[PDB]
Amino acid sequence: ASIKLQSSDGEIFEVDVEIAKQSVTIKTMLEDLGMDPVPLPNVNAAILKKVIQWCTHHKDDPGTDDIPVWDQEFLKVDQGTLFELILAANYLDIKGLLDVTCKTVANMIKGKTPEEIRKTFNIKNDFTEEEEAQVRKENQWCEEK
Amino acid sequence: SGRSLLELPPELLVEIFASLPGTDLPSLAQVCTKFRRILHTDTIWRRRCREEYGVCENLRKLEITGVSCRDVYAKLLHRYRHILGLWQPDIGPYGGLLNVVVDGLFIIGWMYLPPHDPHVDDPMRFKPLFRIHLMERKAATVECMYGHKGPHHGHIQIVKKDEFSTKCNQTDHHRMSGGRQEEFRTWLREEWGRTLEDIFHEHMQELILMKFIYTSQYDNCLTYRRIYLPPSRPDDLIKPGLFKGTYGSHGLEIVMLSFHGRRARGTKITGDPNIPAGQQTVEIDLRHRIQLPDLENQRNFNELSRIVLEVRERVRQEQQEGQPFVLPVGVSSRNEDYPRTCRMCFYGTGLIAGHGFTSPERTPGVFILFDEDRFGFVWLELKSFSLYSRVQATFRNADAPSPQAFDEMLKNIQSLTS
Ligand SMILES: [Zn+2]
Repeated sequence: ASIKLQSSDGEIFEVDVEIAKQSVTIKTMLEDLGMDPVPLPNVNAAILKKVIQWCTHHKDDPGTDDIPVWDQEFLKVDQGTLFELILAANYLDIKGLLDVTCKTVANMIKGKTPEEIRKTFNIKNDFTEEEEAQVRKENQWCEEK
Repeated sequence: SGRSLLELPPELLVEIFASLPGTDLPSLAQVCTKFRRILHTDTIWRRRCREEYGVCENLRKLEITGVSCRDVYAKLLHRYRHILGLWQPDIGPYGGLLNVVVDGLFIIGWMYLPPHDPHVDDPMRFKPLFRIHLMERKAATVECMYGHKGPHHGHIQIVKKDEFSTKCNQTDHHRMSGGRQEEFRTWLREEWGRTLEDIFHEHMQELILMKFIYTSQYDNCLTYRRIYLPPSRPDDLIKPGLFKGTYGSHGLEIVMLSFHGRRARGTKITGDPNIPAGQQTVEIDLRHRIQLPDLENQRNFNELSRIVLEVRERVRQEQQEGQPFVLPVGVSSRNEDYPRTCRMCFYGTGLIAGHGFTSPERTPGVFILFDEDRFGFVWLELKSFSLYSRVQATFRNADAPSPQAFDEMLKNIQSLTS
């Protein structure tokens, strides 16, 4: 019923087998490679925690395309944490969490102009004067009506 | 700690971008160097074409023709998104049906004509009127496909929301070496498959001739107004859509059945000069069922009339405050192959008018349900029967956005022919 997980930075977590195995990566490390404890060198402890909350909420699961409220609430965190979750969810292979963290980023892009997108995510405009002219032209077609 | 979007591996970013509306991709492309570069990944646009426009492009076709799905979305799909759907041409009283549709690297304006009179169960004939073709490096071309001497130059103009027009730039192709006599026989052959004669009836002979001349005046420079298929409902319903119906000498017309409370509407999609395209041809009073007597009373014309005017009567008082079937003697039917069992009958009224849609009025009659996709209307005051049968084709992009929107579309196409 319980196995040990190890954070990138040393903290150990006793987690239920069946919760832990929602992460296909861990399940491989536990069954195929026989690890116990499972070192996760890419996931820090604060992130592991949240990922254990999520998987635990989601332990029983028979979805749709519209983010459940409970998960919306789980994701009321700052950008940097949201991207650490995406990366953690990619590394651990937890499809549900990846999906829900990515839809969430996507809704933050839905309908924004290039300007608003750069401010939302602090991305520097790294185009040269020519390139930028060039991208504009390549994408005029979108303001067609 | 403080990660940004810009640090995610390309593969994750593609996942996320491939999930967004195509119309958000071009903003993402202008945000930065990395996004422009990533957004050259065709998989993303191949998904955008599938999910938004229904089209699964072939990869091998893409390679041969040098076209990409980024191109398709931008230069075909989005460029022309507003002419997609189901349409009715504005051709005086006669209407028509165009379904404008995506196939591969084409958009195709398909015209659907009715089968030959009186074979209401035969399928719709269908031919392209125009196409729009994307090729590598180029803007999509517009070509007219009418009539016999191959694809040739055309134009399209998107007027609004719900109207567009085609022009043909080179009609020399609609002509035929014999001349306009021959245009007329091929035309007669495809719409009637009868002899320049056979019928004799000068009247249908005349109607056919005038229609030929009136429509062929639109060479093929037409305006199309948007129309929708009717909303499905479970209870208040027994199966809407488009039917093909016998309209005597005018031949077969296309009629859209739709449900509106405990009342069904028959709406003309094609029409004639008595009652034009876009008008209510029929109305079924779905709470005034009429009982089918044995078969030798069914045969009795006057019994049937007494019974139908007695319901007309009671209806007029309120708006103040399978089993064997046979037509009655004296009631004609162009078909004769109308079913001999039916489920139910109901009171209804047809719209009639003299030529030019002059002085229209509702006459009583009785609606007859045979099968799921087969019904009829006995026209009392004309002693005449109409057999309707379901158009079996299937139509892309044809759904009303909403119910009130369908009831608005009906109102617009009725008014253009008022
Ligand atoms: Zn032409």
